[PDB]
Amino acid sequence: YDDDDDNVNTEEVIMNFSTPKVQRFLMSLKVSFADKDPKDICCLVFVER
RNA sequence: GACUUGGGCAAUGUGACUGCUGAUCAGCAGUCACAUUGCCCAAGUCUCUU
Repeated sequence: YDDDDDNVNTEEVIMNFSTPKVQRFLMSLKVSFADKDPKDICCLVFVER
């Protein structure tokens, strides 16, 4: 209820309802693919389960 | 003991694709008969001609 912009709400909860692992993961995403060519980027995410 | 991956054996189905039969419909072709009025040649009968 501090902010009502659903974009800002989603970003805030993704930033603060999440472990530092996911925070750093998404930060690597944003610093890697901020505004690059969508055709240029082609990446894999490997997880356990 | 969780976690992950892969494979195999099952059954219960679905989605379609062709093959055959029948029916329906659209789509083309080859004809044939035959009234009507015309045209050009062949041979006939007759007026006239003679």
